[PDB]
Amino acid sequence: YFKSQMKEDPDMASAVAAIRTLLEFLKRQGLRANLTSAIETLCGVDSSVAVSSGGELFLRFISSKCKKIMIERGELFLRRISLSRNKIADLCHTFIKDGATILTHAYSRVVLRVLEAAVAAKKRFSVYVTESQPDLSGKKMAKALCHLNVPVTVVLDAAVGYIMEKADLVIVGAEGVVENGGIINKIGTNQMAVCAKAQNKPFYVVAESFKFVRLFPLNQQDVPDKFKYHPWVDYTAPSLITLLFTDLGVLTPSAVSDELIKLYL
Amino acid sequence: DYGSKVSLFSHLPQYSRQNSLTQFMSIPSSVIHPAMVRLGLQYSQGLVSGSNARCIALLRALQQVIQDYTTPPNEELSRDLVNKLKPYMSFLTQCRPLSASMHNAIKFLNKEITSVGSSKREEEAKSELRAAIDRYVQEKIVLAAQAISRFAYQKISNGDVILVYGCSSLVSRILQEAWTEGRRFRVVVVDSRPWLEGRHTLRSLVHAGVPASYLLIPAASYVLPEVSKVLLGAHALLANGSVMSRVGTAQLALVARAHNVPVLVCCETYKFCERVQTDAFVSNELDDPDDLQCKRGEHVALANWQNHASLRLLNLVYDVTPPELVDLVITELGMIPCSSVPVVLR
Repeated sequence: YFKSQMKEDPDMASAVAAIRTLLEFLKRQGLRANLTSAIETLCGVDSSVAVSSGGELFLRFISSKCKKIMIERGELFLRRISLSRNKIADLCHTFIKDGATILTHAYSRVVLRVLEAAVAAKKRFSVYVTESQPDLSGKKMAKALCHLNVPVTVVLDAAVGYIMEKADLVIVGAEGVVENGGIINKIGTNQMAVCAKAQNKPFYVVAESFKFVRLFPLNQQDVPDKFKYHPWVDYTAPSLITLLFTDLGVLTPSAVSDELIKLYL
Repeated sequence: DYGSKVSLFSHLPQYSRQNSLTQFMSIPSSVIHPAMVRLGLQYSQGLVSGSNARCIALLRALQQVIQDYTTPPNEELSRDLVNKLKPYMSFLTQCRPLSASMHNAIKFLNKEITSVGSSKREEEAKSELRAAIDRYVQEKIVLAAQAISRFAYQKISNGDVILVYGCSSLVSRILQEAWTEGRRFRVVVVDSRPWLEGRHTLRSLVHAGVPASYLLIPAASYVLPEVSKVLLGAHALLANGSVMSRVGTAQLALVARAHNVPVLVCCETYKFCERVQTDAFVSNELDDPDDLQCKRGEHVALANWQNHASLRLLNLVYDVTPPELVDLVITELGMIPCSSVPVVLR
């Protein structure tokens, strides 16, 4: 379709942009084939799990002379997805303590919104960010966080185990939530979760509802190769995750499977 | 024995405090030495319960016994003394089970006595035995705590939150010496029933000026998050690396590990035994069961517990901690791992 500029304004995630593009292209049965055509085309530009998750969600929602109901439902769903982040932040900002130390891996709008909502409540805390060697997004996150009057500190990607004892909790964003409960995030997430599990450190995850992908990876190789491409993503088991803060509420790693089953995706 | 024991603890003696063993004995004790008689009476009544205090009292009583020991004719003393000291140890054990410190001390004394030749005079032998006991005490008890006090001083930092348990003559000394050197920290004293001996350490710390806290062991999981170190004292270090200490030590170390807190242990080299143990069931000590009775509210619930033939009262004293929960051990030789006890025994 048109160029990747519906994301001209940066804030907005890639999955929301893909959903908007799909909804607008719907206003142009046999829809199914055309739409699958469209999702697939869309995916060439972005090898990301969130885009595919949103596409599959929209395809399931589509399940053709009665197009009024579909357009109305799509508009309502888009509004809900837009309000996703405020709800996630308002519900997760309560699990942060005054004077506690937080550890983040890479840049994410959700964790940034959570931190800003927590500091807006007259809370003081220190945050440790990993440099994200693949692409220097940790430095960007630290720069965007230093402006919020937070004592941020940047640590090397290899030094995630050296500062694990100082951290009190671990919070990171997930690009895609697998059925069992695991998450598909940056390459430097599984090792951090493993190091945190060995020290009884809570491992929290924040993610929206349009990232629930219906996959079941058994190991680091069962994940689709198109999403990894020096890989750019890894899988984390649910046994290393404490809770999940989504727009639907605070749930356990064993609750996303219930949602996917109720959805019959 | 007094009362009904537990099915799993039926191979250990359960004595009582009211039942004294001096009833069926002559007021001037003929078969037993008066010094050892009063020592056993004190052990049974609980007048001396410290690990090192018990050994010191035993050695002083043995010195007193040797001072007034006459070797019969027709035999040497190097063997007569060893043959005579055995019934005294048996009577002491009957009064209260002996500890690893007392065992090692009596072993060393028997070895020293056997090292005495019949070529020497009686007075010289007695004087040499007394001097040997004195210098052994000074080395393994007095001088064995000054090196541990300056070794643990390095691991203590300003702002630390050290957590101790029970009563130990070495932990209190370490803390009181580290506080006077310049360190500024605060201690958390954990105690358990029914002995409640941690109040001794609490008072000894309050009199020294160290900020201290007090709480029962069930709440150890609530205060450990703020704790930085756990300094514990034990009674014996087994040959398999394990540690034998008060009953409320293994679970404390477990919770500390669960909260990711480094656990330490301080023991003297003379407490390094040679045996091994895997749990607190094969060799333990059951004290008087009536100690669990408590005046809670308006009346006691275990006032006539013996009327219920099915009810048992367990009063374990010692416990065994696995080497998987101990990080460092402090001795006069230096800081050694938990799995280096046999090396020191060598």
